Amino acid sequence: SLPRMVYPQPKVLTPCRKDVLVVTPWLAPIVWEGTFNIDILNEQFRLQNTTIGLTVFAIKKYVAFLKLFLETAEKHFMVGHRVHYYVFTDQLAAVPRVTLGTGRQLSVLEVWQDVSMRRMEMISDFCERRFLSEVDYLVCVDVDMEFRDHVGVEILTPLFGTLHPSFYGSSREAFTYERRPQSQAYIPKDEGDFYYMGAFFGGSVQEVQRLTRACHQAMMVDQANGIEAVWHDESHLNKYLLRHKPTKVLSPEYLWDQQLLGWPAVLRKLRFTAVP
Amino acid sequence: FMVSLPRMVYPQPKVLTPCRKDVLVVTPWLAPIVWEGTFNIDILNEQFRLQNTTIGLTVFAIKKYVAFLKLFLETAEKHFMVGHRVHYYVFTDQLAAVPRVTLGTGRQLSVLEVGASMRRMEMISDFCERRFLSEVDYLVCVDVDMEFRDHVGVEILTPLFGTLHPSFYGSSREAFTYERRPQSQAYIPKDEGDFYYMGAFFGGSVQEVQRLTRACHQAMMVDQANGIEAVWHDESHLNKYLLRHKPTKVLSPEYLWDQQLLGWPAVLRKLRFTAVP
Ligand SMILES: O=c1ccn([C@@H]2O[C@H](COP(=O)(O)OP(=O)(O)O)[C@@H](O)[C@H]2O)c(=O)[nH]1
Ligand SMILES: [Mn+2]
Repeated sequence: SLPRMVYPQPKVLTPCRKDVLVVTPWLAPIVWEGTFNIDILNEQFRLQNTTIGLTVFAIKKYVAFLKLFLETAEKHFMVGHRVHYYVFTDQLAAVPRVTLGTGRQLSVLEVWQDVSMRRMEMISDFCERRFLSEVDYLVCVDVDMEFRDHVGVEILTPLFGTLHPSFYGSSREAFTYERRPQSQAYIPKDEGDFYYMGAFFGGSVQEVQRLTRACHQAMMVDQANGIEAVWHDESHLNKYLLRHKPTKVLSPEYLWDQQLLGWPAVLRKLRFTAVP
Repeated sequence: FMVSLPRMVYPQPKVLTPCRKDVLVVTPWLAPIVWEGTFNIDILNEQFRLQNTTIGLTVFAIKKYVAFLKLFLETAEKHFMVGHRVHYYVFTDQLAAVPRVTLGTGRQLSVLEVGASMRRMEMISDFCERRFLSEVDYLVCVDVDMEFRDHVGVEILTPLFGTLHPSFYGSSREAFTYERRPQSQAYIPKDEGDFYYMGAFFGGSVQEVQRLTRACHQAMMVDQANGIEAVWHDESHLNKYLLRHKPTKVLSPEYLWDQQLLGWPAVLRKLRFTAVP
């Protein structure tokens, strides 16, 4: 039960965004600026005392991206809510000392085909080991990125994927799905909804555990059949979200590369961008 | 429940092509507003079939209102959840006056024998415990003096839903007929409110509905002890409940219409469930 709140009335005959699609054929919202009242969403999620887990892999040279990642996350990611950062790394001492706000904590987790399966294997394994006990939602991203604007509770849902910024306006036959029938990730040209990027996905811990476990099993079958998918775990992620439809989809606002694509008018905010 | 779909053939959705240009299709709290053109029913049907879902439909037909049953059931057989398992529940004082109707495969009807204001909320709540929790997955609760004219399907199913009143979908919150006296449990001040929902069409999961109808009943009880009656009875208490507990779906006026009073505007691409004249 929410309390008395003061906010503008939503008008039935005034569309929120006229230049984009805001809901999927399976009735999952597509998150664009102007589709959500953040204050109503903040209060709904505060009233459940929501904790958000955020995972990143920072191994080898990739430890150098952490300072800017964590500093910008403190400015922009789930501000006002409880956050638990999880850092998979081989270099404990290289993790930068970062001042974290109230309700925010960090755990370090000290850990070619092994490399390719690592991400899906390690998220799924740690779901049983730690995540189911410690957080309500899991958010998995790349570390070579920086927050520049709001990324909050509007993304939270049982299961989500994010549109690849290079393909959001492309037709299905042009998507770089795995196209060989001998692979478990196979998607023919008369199938497919969107091309989801492997750099940003999430959901409830249970649904993330299911997705990541499933992708790992399919990868192992591929290895057994002597085949390797064209874009590795990203191919398997797309095959998964085809058959198990996400309950939200995030716009390319949430994954951008300004060097490659600039700042078109269709993006009102550039929230989470690649570091060159 | 996240189900696993088979290979399916259908047109690709387009990110840069708006869904409807004329209507709001998603609430400020990211709940879909269900208009025609927002959903692909092929995909949704398979999702819900893979769950083996049973839908319960409640109607109250007490005294004279029993005359409305024949038309309601015949049209429901043609339009309500066709292809899925349905369990009709008829609350009536006259079991024998229930018309003989032929039901399709996976469709059944039980009569709930009850005696002749706070009635509907309490009785729905009570029979959740007695029958509904074991027998169905979803509960859909409607007025009997109605007919089905077009498709009403799994697109409405969600943990909690309300339907926009046909008279108020284009009104400002000040014009909504909420209970306005602070003394009532149903009280809503002029600067509050998202929509005005009609008491003739609501539902959701059995657990969420059991909770809604339970809370509304005890809220009416408190009012009764203060010697007050809400302006629109159970509908007033329903609106108070849905302002503070946001629905996970909102059904458009397509799902509750009155053509005699309101005609047929352009923004309505279908009339699915309509009042009897
Ligand atoms: O004597 C009555 C009074 C009403 N009802 C039920 O209560 C609902 C609401 O009553 P009504 O339709 O008269 O209210 P309205 O929305 O038309 O103002 C009806 O649809 C019936 O299902 C009934 O069965 N018998
Ligand atoms: Mn009625």
